[PDB]
Amino acid sequence: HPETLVKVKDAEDQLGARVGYIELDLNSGKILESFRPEERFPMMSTFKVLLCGAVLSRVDAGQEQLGRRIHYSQNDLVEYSPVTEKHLTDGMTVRELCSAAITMSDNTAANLLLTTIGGPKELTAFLHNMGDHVTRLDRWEPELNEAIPNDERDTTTPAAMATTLRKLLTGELLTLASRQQLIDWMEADKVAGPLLRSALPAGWFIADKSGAGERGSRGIIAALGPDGKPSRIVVAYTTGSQATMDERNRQIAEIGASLIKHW
Ligand SMILES: [Xe]
Ligand SMILES: [Xe]
Ligand SMILES: [Xe]
Repeated sequence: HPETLVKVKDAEDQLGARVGYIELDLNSGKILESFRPEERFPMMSTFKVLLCGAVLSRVDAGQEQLGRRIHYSQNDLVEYSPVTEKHLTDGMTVRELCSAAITMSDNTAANLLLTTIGGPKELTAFLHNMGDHVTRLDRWEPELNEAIPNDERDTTTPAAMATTLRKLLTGELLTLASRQQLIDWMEADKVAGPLLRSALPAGWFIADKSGAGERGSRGIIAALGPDGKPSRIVVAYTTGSQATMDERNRQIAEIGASLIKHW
């Protein structure tokens, strides 16, 4: 809706930075709203959903099992590992690692999962093979959050990310079981409280994944809808701002409010 696009424009002015935005109808795949749809933004932790999509694709092919247990060492633990730091002795299953990566944004969980698929290059190869020739992961946590201006590493475009997320959640790629699992993990996100969720009326469904990185990078991907069922995909990214986290949160929440208001 035009008023939502105005909020996005206002966010650009107030943050002093680019904002990319897409609204995508879940069923029809029609683009309902867009802004800088073909521009690149760092994915940050939003890549963790694509990562577990690749993992689930391997589970489908029998190349991976959700119950397989991975052990690791203190040396594997990078910054912000709230779940993995608690399981050096017992290890974690692949399912537990995806839950940690998506619901808590656990960085070590993401790196371990990357190792299972062969690293950033293979995540990118996975994306390429499902028809996203735009999105690219090049680095591991936490370096992938560097967000150097004009650097294309570890970036997506709002349009590429939106359509890929749609293909993962509803497309032909994953089995029904794996699509449900991916969405269930996203619905259980615990670290996107002040963003879109903050504008969400009671009874609405939301499954999401947020990200933040260097140089004012912030973003979120989401499938949401009223009446406990998703009906739309929303992607929003920003980078370049010197604004505090709180202001970036509030800008996304404000865009969120307009989306809901004019649903
Ligand atoms: Xe969904
Ligand atoms: Xe934003
Ligand atoms: Xe949003």
